Amino acid sequence: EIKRFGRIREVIPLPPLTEIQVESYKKALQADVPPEKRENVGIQAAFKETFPIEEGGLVLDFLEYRIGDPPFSQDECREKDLTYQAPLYARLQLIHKDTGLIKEDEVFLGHLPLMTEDGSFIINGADRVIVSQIHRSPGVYFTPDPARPGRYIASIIPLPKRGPWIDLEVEASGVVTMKVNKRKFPLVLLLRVLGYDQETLVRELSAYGDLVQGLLDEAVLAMRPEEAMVRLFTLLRPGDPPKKDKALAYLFGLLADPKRYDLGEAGRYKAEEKLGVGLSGRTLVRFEDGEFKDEVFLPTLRYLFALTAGVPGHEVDDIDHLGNRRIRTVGELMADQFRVGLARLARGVRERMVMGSPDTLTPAKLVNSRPLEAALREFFSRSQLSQFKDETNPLSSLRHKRRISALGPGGLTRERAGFDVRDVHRTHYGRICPVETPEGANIGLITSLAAYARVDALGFIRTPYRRVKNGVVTEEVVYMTASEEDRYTIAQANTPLEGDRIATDRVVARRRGEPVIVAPEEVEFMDVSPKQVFSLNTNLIPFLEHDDANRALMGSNMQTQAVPLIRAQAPVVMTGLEERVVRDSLAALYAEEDGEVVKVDGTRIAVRYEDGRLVEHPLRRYARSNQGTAFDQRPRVRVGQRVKKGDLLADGPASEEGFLALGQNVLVAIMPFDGYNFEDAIVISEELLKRDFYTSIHIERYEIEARDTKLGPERITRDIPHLSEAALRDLDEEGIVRIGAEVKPGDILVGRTSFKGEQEPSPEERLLRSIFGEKARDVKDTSLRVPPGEGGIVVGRLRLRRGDPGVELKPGVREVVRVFVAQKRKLQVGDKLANRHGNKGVVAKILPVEDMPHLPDGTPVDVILNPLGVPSRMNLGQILETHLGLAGYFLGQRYISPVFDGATEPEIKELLAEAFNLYFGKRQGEGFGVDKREKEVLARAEKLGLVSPGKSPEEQLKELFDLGKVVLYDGRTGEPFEGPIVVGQMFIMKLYHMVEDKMHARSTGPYSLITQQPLGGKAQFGGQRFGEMEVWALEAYGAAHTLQEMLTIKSDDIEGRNAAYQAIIKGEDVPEPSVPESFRVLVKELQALALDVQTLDEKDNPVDIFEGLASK
Amino acid sequence: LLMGVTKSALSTKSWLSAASFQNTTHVLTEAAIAGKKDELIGLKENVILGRLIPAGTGSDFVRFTQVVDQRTLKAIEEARKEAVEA
Amino acid sequence: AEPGIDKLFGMVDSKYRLTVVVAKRAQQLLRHRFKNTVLEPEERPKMRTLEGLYDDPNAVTWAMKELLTGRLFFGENLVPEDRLQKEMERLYP
Amino acid sequence: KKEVRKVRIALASPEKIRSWSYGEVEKPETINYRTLKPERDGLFDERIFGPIKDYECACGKYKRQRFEGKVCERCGVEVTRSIVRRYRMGHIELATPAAHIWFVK
Amino acid sequence: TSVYIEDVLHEFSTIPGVKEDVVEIILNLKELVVRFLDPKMASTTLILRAEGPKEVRAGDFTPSADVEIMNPDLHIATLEEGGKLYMEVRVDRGVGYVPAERHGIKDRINAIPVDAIFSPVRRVAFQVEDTRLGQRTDLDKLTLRIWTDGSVTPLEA
Amino acid sequence: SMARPVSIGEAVGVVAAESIGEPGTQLTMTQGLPRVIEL
Amino acid sequence: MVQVDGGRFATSDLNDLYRRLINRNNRLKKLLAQGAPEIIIRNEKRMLQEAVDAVIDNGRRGSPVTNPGSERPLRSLTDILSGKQGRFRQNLLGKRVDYSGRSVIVVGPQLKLHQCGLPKRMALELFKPFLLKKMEEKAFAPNVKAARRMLERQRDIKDEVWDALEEVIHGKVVLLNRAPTLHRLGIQAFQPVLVEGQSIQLHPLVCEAFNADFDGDQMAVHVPLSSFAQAEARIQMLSAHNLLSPASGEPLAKPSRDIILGL
Amino acid sequence: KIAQEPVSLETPIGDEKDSFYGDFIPDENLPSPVEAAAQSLLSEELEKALSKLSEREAMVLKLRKGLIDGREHTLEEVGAYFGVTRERIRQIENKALRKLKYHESRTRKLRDFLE
DNA sequence: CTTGACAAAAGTGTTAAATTGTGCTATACT
DNA sequence: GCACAATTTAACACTTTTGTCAAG
Ligand SMILES: [Mg+2]
Ligand SMILES: [Zn+2]
Repeated sequence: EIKRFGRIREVIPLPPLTEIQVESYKKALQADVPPEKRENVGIQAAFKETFPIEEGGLVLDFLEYRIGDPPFSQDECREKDLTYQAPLYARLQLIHKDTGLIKEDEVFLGHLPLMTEDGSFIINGADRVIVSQIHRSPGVYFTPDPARPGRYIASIIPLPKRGPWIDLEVEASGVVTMKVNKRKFPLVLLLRVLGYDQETLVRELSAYGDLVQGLLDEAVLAMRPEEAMVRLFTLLRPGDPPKKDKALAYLFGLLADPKRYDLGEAGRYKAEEKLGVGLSGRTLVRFEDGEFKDEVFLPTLRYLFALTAGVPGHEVDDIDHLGNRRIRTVGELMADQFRVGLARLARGVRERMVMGSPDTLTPAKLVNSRPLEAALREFFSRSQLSQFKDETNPLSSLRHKRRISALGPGGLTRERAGFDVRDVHRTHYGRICPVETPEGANIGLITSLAAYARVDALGFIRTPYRRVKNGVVTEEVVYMTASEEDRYTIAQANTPLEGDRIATDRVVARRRGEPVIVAPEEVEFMDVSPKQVFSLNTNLIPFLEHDDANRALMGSNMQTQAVPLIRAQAPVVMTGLEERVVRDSLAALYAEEDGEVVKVDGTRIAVRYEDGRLVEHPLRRYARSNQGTAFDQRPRVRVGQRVKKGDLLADGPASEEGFLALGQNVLVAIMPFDGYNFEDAIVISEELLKRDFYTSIHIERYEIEARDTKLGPERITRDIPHLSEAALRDLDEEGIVRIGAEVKPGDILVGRTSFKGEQEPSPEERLLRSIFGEKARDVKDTSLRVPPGEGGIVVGRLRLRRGDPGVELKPGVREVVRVFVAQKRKLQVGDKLANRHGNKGVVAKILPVEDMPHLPDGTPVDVILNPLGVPSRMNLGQILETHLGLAGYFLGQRYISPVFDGATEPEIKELLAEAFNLYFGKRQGEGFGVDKREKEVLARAEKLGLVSPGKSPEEQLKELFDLGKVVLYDGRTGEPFEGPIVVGQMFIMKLYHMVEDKMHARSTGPYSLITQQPLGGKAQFGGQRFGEMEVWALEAYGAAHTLQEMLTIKSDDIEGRNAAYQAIIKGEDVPEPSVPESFRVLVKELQALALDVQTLDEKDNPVDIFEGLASK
Repeated sequence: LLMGVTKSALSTKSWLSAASFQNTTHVLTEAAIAGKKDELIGLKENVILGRLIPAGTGSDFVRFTQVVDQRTLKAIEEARKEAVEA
Repeated sequence: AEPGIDKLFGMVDSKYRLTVVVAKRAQQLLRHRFKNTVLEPEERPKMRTLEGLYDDPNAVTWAMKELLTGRLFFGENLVPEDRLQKEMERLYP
Repeated sequence: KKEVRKVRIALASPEKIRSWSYGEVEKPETINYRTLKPERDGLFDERIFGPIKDYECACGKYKRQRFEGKVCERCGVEVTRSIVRRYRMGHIELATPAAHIWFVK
Repeated sequence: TSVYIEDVLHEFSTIPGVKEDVVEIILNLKELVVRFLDPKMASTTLILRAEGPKEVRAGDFTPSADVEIMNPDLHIATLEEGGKLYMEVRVDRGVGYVPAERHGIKDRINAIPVDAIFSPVRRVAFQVEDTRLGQRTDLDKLTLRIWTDGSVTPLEA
Repeated sequence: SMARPVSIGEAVGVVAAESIGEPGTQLTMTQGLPRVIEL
Repeated sequence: MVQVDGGRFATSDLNDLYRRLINRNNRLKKLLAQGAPEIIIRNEKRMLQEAVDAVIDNGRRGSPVTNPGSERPLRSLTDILSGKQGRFRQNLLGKRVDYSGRSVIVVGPQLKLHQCGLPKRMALELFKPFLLKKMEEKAFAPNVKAARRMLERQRDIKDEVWDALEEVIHGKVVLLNRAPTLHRLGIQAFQPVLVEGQSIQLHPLVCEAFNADFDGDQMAVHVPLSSFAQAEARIQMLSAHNLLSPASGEPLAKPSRDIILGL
Repeated sequence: KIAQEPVSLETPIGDEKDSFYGDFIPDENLPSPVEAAAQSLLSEELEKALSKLSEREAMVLKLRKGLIDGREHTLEEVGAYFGVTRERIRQIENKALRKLKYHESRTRKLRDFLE
């Protein structure tokens, strides 16, 4: 069954949540678009900007660019460790400046990575993703002076690395000094070549007041542009001789140059309608015939001098406002790095033509690859806006794509963000998620996009709304921009709508994000749905209005930390968005047209569509991902049936029948249990392990290379000198582990053979070698044995030796072997578990179904959660979720409660009265009545007034059952618990963190080469660190030796650790260590500084800490 | 002259104390110049040297204790009289 | 908890002096394999096991029970550091 | 063999540093692009800092502890432990005296 | 306990002509009840074969002596057009709950263990009411209700 | 910790340092931690 | 300078510094010989005074020298000492150690204030030097070497060890530390009671002193080898003993949450 | 292959600012505690296993394996040491090793160290 | 325990091949 | 970038030492 709630019906569905990465990239592609009629922006803006190349003399020019079909498919590029890219050819033309001879000759550029279907590229054969960036929009802005109280400082900024910053700060003088790139020069100076002398510096200046005279100088006002041009040029550039034309050609590129100053279209546009003038181009000025014709600097003062005065219409700007901030998308930065990388090619063009043979030349010799190729390869890897894709689950990538980072190269950093770039701005609303953000020190720094929010070309974010005329909801769907919002007066979706009309005379609305009571007349707009007010994950939280942001945060992020499940199940209570989730995430299979299933075959599902053509949709079963989480697609259809286009043919890794399914629904007991649920801990029932609940699959990657050393080349084989038939078992033939065989922690996956560097065996060892006379083979075992804790089966063999077709290997490498390892992990003791309400916890000791708090129907609960972190963390969501689950158990009907619009107390109360009326009736019918124990509980509960006195047990237990609570019998004792205990069906999730992978320890491991300190981390096979904090703690205890143990024998000491493993292994007490050896190195390092460090004893006497070493 | 805890941490006796604190470059200079020898009086000024902490059980008060059982105690109780007769 | 701690702490003036005593004495106990000490066969700190119940090899505990009786003598500059290690290595192999 | 209770710090002098060094590193090279052995005067040169392998001279005429400390008459390397390369410093003789940026800035 | 199929390398493998993977087949193999007509047996080996377009089930097995399926309607796998599937299992009898990870098989090349749910008892619920059958009052009438599958009768339980 | 006169050879400085060092994470809600630093 | 897997090499920045120094100091020595003009000398000699200083404090003068193509500043002598991760704070006043490890934490209701669940596996590799000798004494393998290979290879961990390890465990107690380490009580000494599973059990009361809860928090464990140190671990560093707050003077491990509610 | 230059040990690894590439390199140029204890067990067990041999062959044995002065002495030298021929010493070794063979095939103390 | 006879292994000497270290060119160009 | 002297290396003809076998 299915049931939904809320009276708010969305008019416009959720636009594809995956287009923000795909569409914005698509525009900058123009792959389908013809070479003649294109859009000029995006990637073709990189060619037309860096062209024509002009400089005895030459003129190149851009014409077109072709999109090379991908050299290899997705899969191939993945298993080859090769970037999923494709050739970009380009046709330009090399023309002589004098000869008038034309030479065209198309050339090559390089390989530009293409985006996949989901929206994530493949770099170096790895699945990565480009996260969105955010920074203030270009233009003019005015704010109060950080120094002076009584004024406002204007400013101009184009784009990061597309031009310099501009600020006008009036120093406390009474005169004015503009500042750019760290320097202060008279604002009046700048007007030199700008075309403004004395009489011009007054005409609009006196239109204000006291501010005229600080803008009139004399000492430099006498001269004219070509003089004072070199004047400020000698100052701002004291690196080269103060020449004349060098002050023209220099400053020409600081403003007038449209190619050296790229002011984003948003800047030109917005700053235009801001100041009250208009610009021709994207530039601050114009190189017009010698001198410089003004464009921006004149209108930037007609505002900056107006506001400071106090005239209406001119005012300060909101720095943190969203209409003043844009979003750098994929098709943006990709193009930026493409052009700035292409200019590095343009210079590699201007150095080749100026020499050699200026007669015989073609662009075929004048271009280059690397200045561009490397420029792109750099961005797609090292930049902060490109990291490892989140494949932890389907919803994971879908979130990771819609994430907006304020960090990155041209963003901000953890230093300069106090509050401003963190805090939630009034305008955020239906654009940025007010809650979802990392719980660490990055809170507010990186948020996500709103489910209905959109980003236009300019970069601003527009949120959906609905026009209304006098209590009439219009079908008009307006995407209002950030600034557009502050104008109109918007209502809410929870407003009193009676049949497309307003009901109450006092309706909820606001202005600039300011809630106020409003009339049915003055309502200009309305909200489409409360869903837009939040993000995706946040919208998957039912009864979210009953909880707190703090917990909602985790409640969302953990869903990303979630893992698939073999038996996975969608919640019996959702918000109803899961449907669009499984589709828009493109993790499942649907019907493109109206077909009929020809064959099931959990490998290939053939469907011959009504169009008559036979089309099959091959499936990917059990395939590794980034976090190790399997990718499975379960076929749902018969051997044949006809379906309609859009119908699901196969599930996803996390999907159930087209419903996002994270964890599972179990029977939760809210009650203290012998302090095992202590402090947000979790207990569970063994009965879950039977049905294979919360049991997933994981895969791991293992590879090895055949290196060719100085001595000689190595190789993969089944031959090992000292090996025994046992270890050589699972290796089939060529000396690799077979498919489907066990691998214990320390089993040989793939054997390798190498020639050890020849070194005479030690004398004792030569004798031992002389007893058994074992031949000392040149070659020694180089093999690769799976690390500890990692074990399972083997579902893959991929070996690529070099010199093979379609595979390029690193120089000096013969072959490489890659094995996959599958693991079926069952929910263990201590593994992370959480719900949708942000309640974390680990598994503390499961428990035999035998002794469990069951019910009169002999149904034992599955968890027993602690009723403590509810009143503190204040999340009542899990309470109502479980409350509905309690009835939904007996009715089996799946509920859908939309965010901030859903089932209320009366509704659920009704469902409980219903569920009880049939449940208790099943007891009456089955030949029973009210249990004595139940009578006991009803009584002692009646004494406290939990059930209205004077009513029969049927009605008392009816009021209780509907309250969310019932009678529980302890499987151990058999007696009923004192008070009633709430229970029901709740959705829980087995998170990423697994004890199996997070547990570790060592005794004697490897040591750092520099200092003999033990290695850290896990994989390095090393021990933990003893912080200064720990050292201090031990000092506070007073443990002298225990501290020294941490500082000598167990860390960097040389002879000490050896005398430890020596003594202990024989029983003697550990000797007294000496030199920490980190200190010896410290001393020698100081010696390198010509610092004489001398150790003394008890009387001012030399002490040699280096035994016979440095003595000379 | 009262000063901040930091100032007092850098103005301390041993050089090794402030050396591991901060502004190291400025410490070593002023140290080596006057050629100051640390007495390892402070604990952290010792931890650096990888030695036994002047406090706790390693204290210069309680680390000088000795333990003897009755039988052996009397066995050495005779040892002192074996030098007066020999 | 370590039984006797209230009494142990109540013996020495300091805190750590107790540690120095327990430590050095336990050292003497593991050096000679318990054939030095002041405990009778019923005082011996036995360790129960599925196999057999022997005397607990842990020297720390042995030293505990040792000092708890008071049969031991401790102090600064008690006896010359020479003979103290000379006759201790003699009486027992 | 003796207690350590005190640690001094002084200014090292050129004539002192000359005493520290086991040789002047001349050739600013690391190692041969083929043999991977320390260059004749290279900053890693065994002939001054020490053997790369325990109790083996470079050329390999003295291969055992039987001859300890005896300097090789062929390669010029002192046969000893390979650990000595962590405590044996070098020096570079400057044609023109220079100051230490520390005291300067 | 034990399971094997002609073409399988592991519990995740996919056999042509089958709708589900091996693990979904095991998901129904754990729900498979088979009684022993003899108290003296310590083990057995069930055999199964299916060709053509047919839905395999616990009743499709190869009947033998001392064996009876109590749920012939238990859906195992759906064989599509021409789908050929051979299968065999060893259903041993035991006590308690031992996951496959604790018991080996070593039957042959690919011998895949499975979890063991012995406990033929599904659920048990007892109720204590007020009995009318004795001298005094406030006495109890114990009523114990037993729910088990096919392997053993409630009375026997 | 022992509700008895402090033992000789005690590290009490480090003790104090920790004693006031722990609460330093709860002073958000007065002049708070900045005052403590200011003092 | 050493090579790693794959064959590629590696080197310190101070090497290239110590090199680019000698180059100039050499060329100069050739010029002061062959009779070259004062301009070239004064300039060449300038790059000597700056290079030398670059090997000392790199960056206190001008833009720091970096390997060509990269923006990564070369680390000089002074760069190693000063700083958070410098040879003082990271390799002297704290360091990675031997005989240690860590894992997730789980509640201890059946455990006394002196007890903790220590993972079966984790304890074996923690006490390996001990258990080796315990296997020496207690038959099964002739000697030390035997025990080693008899353990490392093959999870043959049969009762021969699972018990003997308990024999070396009894008495001495290990230490558990929860980060951050604020209160010294954030490191306490507990009895190593071998338990099934990878998790770690801890007493619910003192769990407050560690500022810990079981939401998936993780703790580290070490073993105090020296009997002298072991004494310290049980006498002062023991949890059972320190029940009071060294800060407030008021008790530390006391009823909490559930307990309070019951009582 | 020879073209490409070394790699800066200061190259930060991972997405953090606190990580380096240097520390991720182990140390093979120095004996591990387990290796010291290993070579100790061999140097010991071989000593006691040596004691069970003829006085002349016990010496001649460690003269041919370089266990005495660290250097190996050829038959020509051993024969000049005792006064026998270079033929006698040769046979002496044959019967020597093969004589310890019997005790080793039993005690199994040194059956280890087989890598 | 010891000879004499031999083949394999380790020397010892002179070469052919290769690998590496150097000086240098000329329209003019600052 | 190249002709080429400089020096290193692998090349190889062949002498002497050292492990070794059948027979005293
Ligand atoms: Mg926690
Ligand atoms: Zn030599």
